[PDB]
Amino acid sequence: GISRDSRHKRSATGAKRAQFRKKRKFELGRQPANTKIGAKRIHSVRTRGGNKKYRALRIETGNFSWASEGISKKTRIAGVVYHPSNNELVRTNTLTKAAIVQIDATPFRQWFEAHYGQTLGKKSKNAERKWAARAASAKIESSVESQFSAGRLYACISSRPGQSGRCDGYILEGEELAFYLRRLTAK
Amino acid sequence: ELTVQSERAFQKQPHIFNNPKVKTSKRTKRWYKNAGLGFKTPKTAIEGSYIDKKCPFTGLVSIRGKILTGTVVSTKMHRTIVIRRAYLHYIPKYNRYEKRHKNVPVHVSPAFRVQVGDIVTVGQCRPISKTVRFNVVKVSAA
Amino acid sequence: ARGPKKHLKRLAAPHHWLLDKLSGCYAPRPSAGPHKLRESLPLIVFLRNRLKYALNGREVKAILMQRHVKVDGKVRTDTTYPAGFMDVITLDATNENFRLVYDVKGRFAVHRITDEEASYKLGKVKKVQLGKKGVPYVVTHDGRTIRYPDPNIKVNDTVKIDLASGKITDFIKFDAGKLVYVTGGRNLGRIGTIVHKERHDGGFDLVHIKDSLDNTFVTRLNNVFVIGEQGKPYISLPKGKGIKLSIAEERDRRRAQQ
RNA sequence: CCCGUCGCUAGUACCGAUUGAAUGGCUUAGUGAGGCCUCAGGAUCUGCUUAGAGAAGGGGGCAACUCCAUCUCAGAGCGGAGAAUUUGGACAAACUUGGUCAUUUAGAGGAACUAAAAGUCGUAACAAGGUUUCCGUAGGUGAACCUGCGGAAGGAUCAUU
RNA sequence: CCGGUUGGCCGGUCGGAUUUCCAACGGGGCCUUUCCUUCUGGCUAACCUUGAGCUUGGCGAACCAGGACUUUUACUUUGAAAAAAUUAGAGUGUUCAAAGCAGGCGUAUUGCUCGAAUAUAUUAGCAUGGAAUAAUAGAAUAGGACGUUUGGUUCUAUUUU
RNA sequence: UAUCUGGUUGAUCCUGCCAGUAGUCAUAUGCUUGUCUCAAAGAUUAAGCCAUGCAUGUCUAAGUAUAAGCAAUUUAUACAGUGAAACUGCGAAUGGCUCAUUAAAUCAGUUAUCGUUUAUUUGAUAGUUCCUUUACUACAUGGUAUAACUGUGGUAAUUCUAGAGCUAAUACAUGCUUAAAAUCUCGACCCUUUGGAAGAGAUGUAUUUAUUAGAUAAAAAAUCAAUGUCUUCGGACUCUUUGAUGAUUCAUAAUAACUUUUCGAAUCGCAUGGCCUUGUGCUGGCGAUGGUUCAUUCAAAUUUCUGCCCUAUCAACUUUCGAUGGUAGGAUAGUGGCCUACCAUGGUUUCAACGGGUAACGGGGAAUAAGGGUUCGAUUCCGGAGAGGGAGCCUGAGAAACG
Ligand SMILES: [Mg+2]
Ligand SMILES: [Mg+2]
Ligand SMILES: [Mg+2]
Ligand SMILES: [Mg+2]
Ligand SMILES: [Mg+2]
Ligand SMILES: [Mg+2]
Ligand SMILES: [Mg+2]
Ligand SMILES: [Mg+2]
Ligand SMILES: [Mg+2]
Ligand SMILES: [Mg+2]
Ligand SMILES: [Mg+2]
Ligand SMILES: [Mg+2]
Ligand SMILES: [Mg+2]
Ligand SMILES: [Mg+2]
Ligand SMILES: [Mg+2]
Ligand SMILES: [Mg+2]
Ligand SMILES: [Mg+2]
Ligand SMILES: [Mg+2]
Ligand SMILES: [Mg+2]
Ligand SMILES: [Mg+2]
Repeated sequence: GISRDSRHKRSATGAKRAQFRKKRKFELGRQPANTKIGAKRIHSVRTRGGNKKYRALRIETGNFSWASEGISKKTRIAGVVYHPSNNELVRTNTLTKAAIVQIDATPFRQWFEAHYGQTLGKKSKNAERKWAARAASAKIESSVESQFSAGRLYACISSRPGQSGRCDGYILEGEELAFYLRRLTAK
Repeated sequence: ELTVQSERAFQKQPHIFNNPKVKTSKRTKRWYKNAGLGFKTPKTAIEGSYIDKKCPFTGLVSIRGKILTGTVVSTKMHRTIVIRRAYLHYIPKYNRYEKRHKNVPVHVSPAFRVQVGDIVTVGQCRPISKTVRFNVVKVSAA
Repeated sequence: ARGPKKHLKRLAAPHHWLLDKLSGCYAPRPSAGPHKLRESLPLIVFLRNRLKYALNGREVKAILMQRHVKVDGKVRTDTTYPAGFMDVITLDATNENFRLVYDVKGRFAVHRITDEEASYKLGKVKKVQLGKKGVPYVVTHDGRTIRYPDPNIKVNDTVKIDLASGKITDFIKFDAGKLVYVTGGRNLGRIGTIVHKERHDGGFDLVHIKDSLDNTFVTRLNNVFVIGEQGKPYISLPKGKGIKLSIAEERDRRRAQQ
């Protein structure tokens, strides 16, 4: 079908190769996943040596990591806002790796309350001791906390959904957030 | 060397995370390694800001296999040069030799600056591109 | 093409088996085992062509199925089981014990050993690493994995393996003045003491080696097997003791005894 | 010293006007089977949630009223597996209409060359071959060839202090 | 100066070899202006030592290890890693031979035993010795080599307080 | 085994070819043909076409047996011997054949995977699952089928099979039973600074993502910010841990979550002991098959360097439809224009690119040679390719498979 070989291309000198061999199976290629959003639907692919591979079609939630905070929560995905390879993936809401998405951000604000006791945006003694002891770490950044006021965080997909089935990511932070923010707010 | 951030994606080294909470000197974590085989890692790799995924020093490639030497005859690609290896081929009937040559496309890191006429030594890596399998490890002529 | 090969033509078999070029199109292809199929000896060619205890492969199978032969203490009723270097072979009828060691001509010898010596074997460590849950292991040259080894054991050393348990009795390090066995290459079968080793970062470390008649040679580090200190070896060496007399001295020695 | 035109026989290649049919690699536009991935689809099969209604047997009546019931009617459900069929996609055999080139045939006619041939007309070359021969170039002529211009000696002159 | 091979030597047993020996060929050590680079340790190699002639206290390859500075080739020597069969070739009376890799020897009843060598195999890659022959580089608007200097910028970073 | 000889002339010496001469794991053909050993054999033309038959099946003490099969018992009223069918499991990807295609392709020698898949073999290796965790239950052992079989049939015909009635598993789906400790996280409450807890929850392995460690050339002092189980509370502060490689973000470990939730034995044969408060109590041998991960072996897929016949009456070729590179993604077992999106304008060539031709599979090798060479290699071994031509795929560890 889709072949993954180099014998069908021209040489570096530019000559046309002759057909040495029929298409072998160990050099095959398969159609893309084009993972949409909503109503999770994972198919299986049997691959070389047994060794199952999970095509996610139409994934709904994901596990997203806050790297400066060292946690990760299972959060719902709102939609893709940027893709460095293609704008039609942003339009059609496809989820690949390196896609800039919006996520729900409510588990992160629940963890931030339960861990630090200050609310983002705008009772027991043990919790008071814990929240006082980890003080001067409850001042995260301006950009992320303004997103927390708006209830949608910017994340980047670090997983490959067509291969593992999962759509994992990390929250955008720092200079990478500023770069993609200039990309997004660019007219 | 006028911007780093030219592409549509954010150029960064993978799994090298700079914590936004802390504030120190030594502005960013930069990963670098020594490529081995007695090749010295250049200071422009250690102190620079370029990203260059296919670099033998800061990037994710490893040098193993042949070490070759050629002369640069083309620099017109981006981060890629063509070297020319000249050799003599012996013909046993006439009991003498003839001049032959091959052209090798090699990857060049932004730590190195080559022009046409420089002699370079290159190290074999995994396939970089359709034709490139070698990577510049030391430029030591002009 | 299309998958693994299961046959082995004669004239493609390893030359040190000494299988004659007539009497059949095929040779016994060694099955997958602890040794590489080139540096191995199947039990069919050991029982039939070297010990002459059988006349057919059918008789070798008849010997094997009554569990007579056992190799490294395990029974192994397989016709083409690869017996390799330093394996012990026990024939309990006749109470015989062999060790596969090379003669200096480069072929496997019929080296009869005693019953105390059949209780162990030497192995050259091929890699030391940390397995799962941080447990270290070594891998010997016949693929035995031994957990919790001594921390001093690095690669290219020899460990003495117990063969009732899989435990390590002692070990010989790698430096100058060590008695080695050459297993591989042109000098296969020779025994000499190591004089020095050449670093050669990037591939194929060489080692220089001189026998008891002060003849030096050099070998890759892949083909060297340390067997002890100079004087005593840790095993019994076969007849000849790895000396490599030249052909002139060999016909002179043959005209002595003739 | 047996050949320049013309002539006979045999053979070998070439040019063929010929709008003749047959192959094949590509190539232009239009279709495009099959499986595979995918969007649906839902013949059927099945598992559990109610228990209203319909023949016999216990705890109060030892006389309508409360639990199991052999089985259906089914609605107040959740599924799961799933066949035909079907949407898009990539892969793509093939098909129809051209158009190029690499290959054959027929072919009015030419157009030569070779061999063999007791032919026809002359005598160009070999002797200063009876106008020295040969070269390049141009014109002319039944045929060899002739003539102009420049050259050569392989000339018939190694030569006139 | 010193050992290395072939000799040579009382022909020592009547064609075997103890070297005080002549000779030829082939290496190594040192000096002669001769840098043919050496930053850290154990170990000291030669070694200062040394006992009345086996003693307690000097130079790192003499043995390695660690890092640091490296003009670049062609050529040639040695070696490793190069599949058997086939080629050349050693042993062996297949009855000879082409072959084959067998076989031989005993009290032939308990048996014993030698073999299955070796060489060639380019060009390329690899390790090594040589450094003649051919190339290549270097100090010239010094930006040169040195350097116990006399300093200043600037970068790590240990053990420690 | 470093050799020539006949033919131009009336004769001569040369140039020069023709002719002879010897061989051929070079074929064919003619004539002739007693013996022994040894032996090629539909390559060339047509990788043209095929009547017929065979060439791939397989059982052990050890997966399933109520054959309405055959046997003889005497252990055994659940089975137990031999054994058709059938299910399950493996194998059918090896071997054998041929040489059409193919000219930097295959191939050969030499590298690499620090760039990946690997049934099997061999060696290691899994107290964590009572998923809401006082029973919601089966763990001295849980649920369905369905084949063979029995019976009723269709079609001219095939290794076609339909409806009905049975019944198994090492099939298919499902599911529990074992030590502890230690460490984290929440914390009722005693309390408040010096703060303590009782309790509950979580911690196997696999999947995915983020983060952390995985160090290291050799010695002393200064206020300081908190000091550190005991402190002469200014301590001696060592003894505080760190494997490999030339080289890694490597091996391995840790933290936070993820999972549509992988695996973590409801299996079989012989032997039948040990100890008892004697229950069909507890306990226990040698195997067989399966199983996660690592290593090994048999492999595979890519890959580095150099090397190929004739032709310039082939001098420029490649590049909207990938040509050369860059960045992201996708796909793959994995690397890579392998493909897509965007970007740049590259890449090869007289040292012969690109085209054309090959009566071209490559190599080990063969024949003939004084030395150097020339010609051949379809064909006993190694590698490749193909199964009338193309293309597509299922199953499986492995096929773009042609019995
Ligand atoms: Mg076998
Ligand atoms: Mg006439
Ligand atoms: Mg005239
Ligand atoms: Mg005349
Ligand atoms: Mg005249
Ligand atoms: Mg004249
Ligand atoms: Mg003449
Ligand atoms: Mg004559
Ligand atoms: Mg001739
Ligand atoms: Mg085959
Ligand atoms: Mg195992
Ligand atoms: Mg990529
Ligand atoms: Mg790219
Ligand atoms: Mg062909
Ligand atoms: Mg042919
Ligand atoms: Mg073959
Ligand atoms: Mg095939
Ligand atoms: Mg056919
Ligand atoms: Mg096919
Ligand atoms: Mg067939």
